[PDB]
Amino acid sequence: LESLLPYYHSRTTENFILELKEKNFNKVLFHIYKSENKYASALSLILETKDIEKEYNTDIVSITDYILKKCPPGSLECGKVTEVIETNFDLLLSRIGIEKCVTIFSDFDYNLHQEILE
Amino acid sequence: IVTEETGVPTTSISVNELSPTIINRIFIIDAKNKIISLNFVVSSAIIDIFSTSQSGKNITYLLTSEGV
Repeated sequence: LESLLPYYHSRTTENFILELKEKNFNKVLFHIYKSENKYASALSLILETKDIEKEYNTDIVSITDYILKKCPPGSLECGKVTEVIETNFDLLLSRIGIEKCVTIFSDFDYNLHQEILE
Repeated sequence: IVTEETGVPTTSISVNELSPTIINRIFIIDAKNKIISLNFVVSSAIIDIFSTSQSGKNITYLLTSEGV
């Protein structure tokens, strides 16, 4: 199904997304989300996908860095990124760990370190 | 041994174009004790290997595309 995407430029509606969500391909969704640079929902897919396969087990810390490699100057749509990070802080530490999480949050936002007292 | 990898593809990185083939990396594995002898880079490629010497010591020879 991946090869059809460049030829499928005549149709990129949300209806195609519904079928992939139903069958949970977990790869075409990430590939599509990289195109329009939404980066929000795909970020959920970074931890939503319980399985690993090839999309995971590689660059696990670096995938988070790459998705966080966005909006250098200012907020620029990353406010929802901060809010979804805040709302899912607890299970994030379960996957990545502890020592890497503080290093990742150090260069991004000190206030994100505030959400530790709960 | 001689090793050819030509980069590595993954979802996180983006392949800009047809990346030039990284030149062969050469390893010399050792028996008995576990150690790596040498690891350097060559110019273009390898055609054939001779690897002979009459003396007590032994020497090896490689021939690349342009010829070294």
